Amino acid sequence: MLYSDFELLKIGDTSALDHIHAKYFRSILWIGRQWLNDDFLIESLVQDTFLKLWVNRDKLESPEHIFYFLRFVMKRECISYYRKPKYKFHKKVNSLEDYDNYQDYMVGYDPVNDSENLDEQESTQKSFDHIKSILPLLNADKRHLIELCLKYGFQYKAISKVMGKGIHETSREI
Amino acid sequence: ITGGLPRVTELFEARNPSNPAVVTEIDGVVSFGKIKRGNREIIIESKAGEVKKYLVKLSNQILVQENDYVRAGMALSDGSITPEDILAIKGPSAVQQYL
Amino acid sequence: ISEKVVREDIFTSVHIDEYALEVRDTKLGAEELTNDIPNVSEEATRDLDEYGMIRIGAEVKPGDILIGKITPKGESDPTPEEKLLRAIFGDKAGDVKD
Amino acid sequence: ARSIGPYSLITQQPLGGKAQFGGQRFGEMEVWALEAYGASATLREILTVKSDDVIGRAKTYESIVKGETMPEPGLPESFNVLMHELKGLGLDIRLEE
Amino acid sequence: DDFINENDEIFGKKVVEDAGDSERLKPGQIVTARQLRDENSILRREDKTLVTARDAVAATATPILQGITRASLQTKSFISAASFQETTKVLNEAAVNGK
Amino acid sequence: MARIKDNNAPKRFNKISIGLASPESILAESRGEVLKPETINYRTHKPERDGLFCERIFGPVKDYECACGKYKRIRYRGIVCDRCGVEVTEKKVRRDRVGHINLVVPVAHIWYFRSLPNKIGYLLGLPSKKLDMIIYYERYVVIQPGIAKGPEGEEIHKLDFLTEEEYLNILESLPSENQYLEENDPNKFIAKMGAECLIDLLARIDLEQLSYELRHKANTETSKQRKTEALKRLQVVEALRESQDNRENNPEWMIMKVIPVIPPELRPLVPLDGGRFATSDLNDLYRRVIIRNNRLKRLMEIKAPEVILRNEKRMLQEAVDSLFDNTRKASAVKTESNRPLKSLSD
Ligand SMILES: [Zn+2]
Repeated sequence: MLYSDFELLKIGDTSALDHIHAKYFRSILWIGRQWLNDDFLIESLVQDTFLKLWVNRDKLESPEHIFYFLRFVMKRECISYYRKPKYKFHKKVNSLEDYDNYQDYMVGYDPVNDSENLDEQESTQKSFDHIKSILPLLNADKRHLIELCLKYGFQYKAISKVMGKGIHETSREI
Repeated sequence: ITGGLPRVTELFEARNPSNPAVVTEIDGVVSFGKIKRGNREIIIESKAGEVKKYLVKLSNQILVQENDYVRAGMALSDGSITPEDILAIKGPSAVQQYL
Repeated sequence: ISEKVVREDIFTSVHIDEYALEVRDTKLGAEELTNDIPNVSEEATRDLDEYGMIRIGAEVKPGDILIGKITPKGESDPTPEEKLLRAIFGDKAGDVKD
Repeated sequence: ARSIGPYSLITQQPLGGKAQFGGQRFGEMEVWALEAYGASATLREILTVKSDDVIGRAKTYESIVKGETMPEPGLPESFNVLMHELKGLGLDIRLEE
Repeated sequence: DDFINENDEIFGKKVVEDAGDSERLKPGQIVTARQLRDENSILRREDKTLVTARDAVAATATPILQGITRASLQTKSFISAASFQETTKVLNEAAVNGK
Repeated sequence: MARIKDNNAPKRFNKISIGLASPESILAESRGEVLKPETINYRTHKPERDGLFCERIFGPVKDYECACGKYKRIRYRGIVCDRCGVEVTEKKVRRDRVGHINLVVPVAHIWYFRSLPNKIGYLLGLPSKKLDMIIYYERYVVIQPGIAKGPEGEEIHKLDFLTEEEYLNILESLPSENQYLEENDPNKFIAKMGAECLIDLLARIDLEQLSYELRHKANTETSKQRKTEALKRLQVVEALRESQDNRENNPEWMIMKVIPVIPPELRPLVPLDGGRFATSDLNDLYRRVIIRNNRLKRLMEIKAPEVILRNEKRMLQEAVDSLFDNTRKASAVKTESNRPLKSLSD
C-alpha cells in the first residue's frame, strides 16, 4: 500500500522526512533568500525548519499543512535574526580583503610604544620596591596590616575579625 | 615590431607552431593512400622496407609528390620546421643551435 | 629656471589639508578633547585652546599637536598593590592615554 | 626617508606609504639584480635584518649606535607565518639540522 | 643525471627469478653478483636448490626539449617550485611524496 | 631602555621536510581546543573564553599581564592563574601558539581529491566522480561484503555504490547477529558513506601489494589506455612508498579528524574609524567550521533523522573545503558583494 507522504510522516518513518525534504528544500531556500542575504545562515535555518517539522510531526492535520508549517517557521527564524545582538555585531564587521594590499599599509604597530610600556612597568616596580623597603621601618602592627592588605586586599571586615578591632578602628589604623 | 615577443615566447616555451609541417623521418618512396576524415595519408616505404605513415591536412599544401624519394629532414607539407621535429631528426646539438 | 620666478611669486601655489579627529563613546569611557594631556611638556600644549584644538594662525611645525585628545586607559582589576600605591603616591598615572 | 618606523603586526615587515612612514619595497627584480652582482651580504641584510628579523633589527640598531659588530641574522618572521599557514593546511613542515 | 645514476647503480646486478630454498633472497629482488655467488655457494654447501637470476635491464630514453615553465616547475626543490606557479599542486605532490 | 637581549639564538637548519600531518601531531602541538565560533564579545570587545581569540589557548594580549589582571609585571613569568588561567608571558606568543578543532566526523582534505591527479581516488582506484559521490554524501560504499548478498542474490563486491534504499534493503536481509559483530569479523557487512569509508579503505590498503598488482596489470594488459591508467596510479603509490622511507606518512592522514587553527596574530581583527571592525576571512571560515561541527554534535545528541545528519555532514565538509581551498570549490563562498573569501591556499 503506497500511503501518501502525510501518513508516512504521521507513522514515524524517517524516509518520510527524506521525501518532504527532497520536495520543498529549494522552496524553503528561496524563502530564506528572500529574507536574509547569508547563504550559510539560510542553510542552517532550512535544516532547523525541517528538524522542527519532524519534532512537531505530532501536530499536523493536512497534507498541505506540512508545507505551510515549513514556510511559516522558516520565515520567523529569519525574522528572529533581526533582533540577535550577535548577528548584528558580526554583520557590522567588514573584511580586511575589501582593502587592497591591506597587509602593506594597515594593521601596524610601533615598538617604541612597547618599550615605553615596559619602562612604565619598571618604574612602577621600582616604586613598589621602595615602598617594600620602607615597610620594615614602620610599627609592627601597621606593617602587618599593610602586608595582609596586600595579600587579601583592603578587606576591612575580615581583617577586623582577624585582628580584634572593629571595622571603624581597623579602617582608622589602615 | 610587436610580432617578435610572442615568437620569442613560443620558441622559449617549446610550443609547436600554429602550422606544424609534417617532416619525413626516414628515406624512402612516398605514396598517397586513402583519405581519412579529410586528412590525406602519406605512406613512405624505405629502402630496407620500413613503412611509416603520416597524416597531412588536405587544406594544407603538400610539398611532396607521389612516387618521389625524399631524405630525412624534408617537410612533406608547407609550414614551419618545428623544434621537436628537429630534435627527432637532426639531433640534440642541432636543436640547441637552431633554438 | 631663473630665481626671479621664486622672487616674484610667479609659480607659488596654496595647498590645503584637512585633518579630522573623531571622539566617540567607547566602553572604557567617553574620550575627551583637552589641552591637558599626560606626559607632554607645557611647550607642546601652548597653542591649544580649552577644547584641545590648535589656534587659527599657528605654525604647524612637524610633530606639533593639532587636536589633543585623551582616551580612557585600561584599568584592569584594581589589585591591592595598585590601590596602596595610588593611595600613598597619588593618582600621578591618571587613567588617560594620548 | 625612513630608518626605523612602524611594522606590520602580521608579517612583521615595514609598512608602506609616506603617511604610514613606511619603507621602500625591495621586490623580486631587485633581488635578481643583487644576486647577479653576487652581493650575498647586502641581500642577506635586506632579507633578514632590515625587514622582519625582530630581534636582529633591534640588535643591529644597538650595534650601530654602540659601534659593535653586526648581529648574526635569524629566521625571518614571514617564513614563520608561511610555516604556520602550511601547518594550518595540515602539512607537517619540519626544519632539521 | 638521475637516469645515469640509476643505470650505473643497476649495472652489474641481477634480478632473482626463482628463490629456490634460499631464506634470504626473494623473487624480484635485485642483488649484486658477489652476493648472488655467495648465496649460491651457501645453498650448494647445504645441498639446496640454487637461486636463478637474470641480468638487469637498463632503461631506454630519448632526449626531450622542455619549455622553461615546465622545467622551472619540475625542479628538485619544492620550495622553489611552490613559489613560482601551481603552489597547491607542488605542495600536494611534496606532501604525498615526503620531499 | 634597550630591548631585552634574548639569548635564545635560532636553531640553524639545513633542510625542510614536508609530509602529511597526523591527528596526533596536531593535538600534541596544540595548546587547546577552540569550542566557540566567537572571536570577541560584542559587549566588552575582549577575547572570548574557548573562542578563536582565546587567551587560554593562544596567549595573553597584554605584555606580562593576565586576563583578570591579578598577576602583573615581569616578576610573575610562567604563572598562569588561579582564576582566568591565562599565562603571564610576552604577547608575542600569540604568533606561535596554535589551537585545534576536534571534528565529530572526519572530513576529507580538498587538495588530495581536487588538485589533479586525484590522489585518494588513485590509491583506492575509484574515478573522481564516484569519489566525489562518496565524499558529498550521496552513495554508500561497501568495505567488506561479508555474508551479505544482493537484492536478487548476486554477489556483492568490494567498492560497490549503493543508495539509501539499497543499503536499507540489504541491511534488512542480514542476520540479526551480524549487525553486532566486531569490525575484525570477516563475515561482518560494513558499508559506509562520507569520509569514514575513505578512512577505512585507505587504512586497509597495502602499498607494496598494490604496487606489485599494478605492475602486473600494466605488464599483462592489451589496452594502451588501461596501461596508462595503471602506471598513473603506480606513480602515486610509489610516491607514497618513497615518502614512508624518510618519515611515517600514512594514507589515512589525507582524511582529517582534527582541524588545526593558526595563531590569532596571523588572522587579525582590527578596529577602524567610525567604530567599525575589520576581520580576516580566516576567522569567518573557522567560524563556519566550528558552527557546523557544533550543530552536528548537537544533532547527534538528540538522535536526529538520517537526512539532517547527512546534510550537516556534507555542509561541514564544504566548510572545511572553503577553509582550505575556496577557489577549487564549484560554488565558492562569497560575501554579499560577490567577492570570494580568501582561504589558506589563496
Ligand atoms: Zn588572571
